Amino acid sequence: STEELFNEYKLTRPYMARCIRCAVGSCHSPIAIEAVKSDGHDGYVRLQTSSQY
Amino acid sequence: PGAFGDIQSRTVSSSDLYANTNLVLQRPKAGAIHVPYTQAPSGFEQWKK
Repeated sequence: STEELFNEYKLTRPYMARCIRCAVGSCHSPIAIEAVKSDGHDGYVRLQTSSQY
Repeated sequence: PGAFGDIQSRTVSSSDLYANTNLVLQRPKAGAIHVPYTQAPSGFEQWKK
């Protein structure tokens, strides 16, 4: 499992980005969503965000 | 734009890409850091529809 994350995390530093809705108006959110892909079949979506997992 | 073949690649692993999607850039909102743009919706997904 640790072989998959030499670079995708260890040098990456999640950022804070503009969000249009943060429960009050516009926003600079830590979980800003960059893309939502839903081209699969059974409701599975891949979501790119400013957070890291 | 907005039709099948709006973007084309010679091979699935090829390094070339012809793109024609009517991409245009809009002015950023006041006091905001982002790149607004307007495009014709994907021709592949419309073709699948």
